[PDB]
Amino acid sequence: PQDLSEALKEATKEVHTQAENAEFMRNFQKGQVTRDGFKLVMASLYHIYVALEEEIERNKESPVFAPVYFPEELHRKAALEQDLAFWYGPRWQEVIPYTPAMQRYVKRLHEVGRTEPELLVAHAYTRYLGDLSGGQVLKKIAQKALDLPSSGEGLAFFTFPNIASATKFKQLYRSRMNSLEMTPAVRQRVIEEAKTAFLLNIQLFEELQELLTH
Ligand SMILES: C=CC1=C(C)/C(=C/c2[nH]c(/C=C3N=C(/C=C4\NC(=O)C(C)=C4C=C)C(C)=C\3CCC(=O)O)c(CCC(=O)O)c2C)NC1=O
Repeated sequence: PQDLSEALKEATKEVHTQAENAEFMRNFQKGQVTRDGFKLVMASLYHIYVALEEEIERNKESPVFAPVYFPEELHRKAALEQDLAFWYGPRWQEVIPYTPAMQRYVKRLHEVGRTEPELLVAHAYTRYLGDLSGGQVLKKIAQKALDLPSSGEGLAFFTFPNIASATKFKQLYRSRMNSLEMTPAVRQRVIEEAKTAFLLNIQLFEELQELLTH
């Protein structure tokens, strides 16, 4: 559907729904999340965002990504470092898990950023705007399900400090993404990569649930 954002929304409708219906995610949404479950999602995000930001930095000047380069408004690496220090302690870096599901997500991010940068937009869009859009709801759900201590740390990931209005930001981001010049072949691959992004998350949810039970 003409605008890239709309074509993405239509093509990923099924996989997006499946991501929401995935047991671990479905449960998180229903308020059924444990401290162990929550810590794993946080470790996962840390790995994903380290990888994504590394590739964004490498391709920030390229006309195939520049329009969507918003370093100050969206970077999450530092927020996640801050959160992990609280969830895993001062030695979090050497104690956080790094499972195969997380590894294959990181792997794809690096493949894209290194050889197919024109597809990096698909991951940035789905990861950043998805996290930005549902951050406030999952934050609250976690607050009452986790029963955190009043130490003012651990949930910075859910707050984008340099974005005053999420609604106006997403509008600017969408406009910038729709502004990208793409040949027919390029576009179809970006759409396919968007599906890939949702599928990597769905596989991650499956593994996290598996680790919790077993
Ligand atoms: C390409 C990126 C991408 C996909 C496919 C993803 C899907 C996705 N992320 C979600 C939220 C979420 N799911 C968890 C986390 C998990 N969720 C993850 O995508 C990852 C990688 C973890 C880590 C194990 C958290 C913390 C949120 C809220 C994200 C936020 O608002 O900061 C849910 C519901 C969000 C809502 O009520 O708030 C879905 C279906 N979101 C996206 O941004």
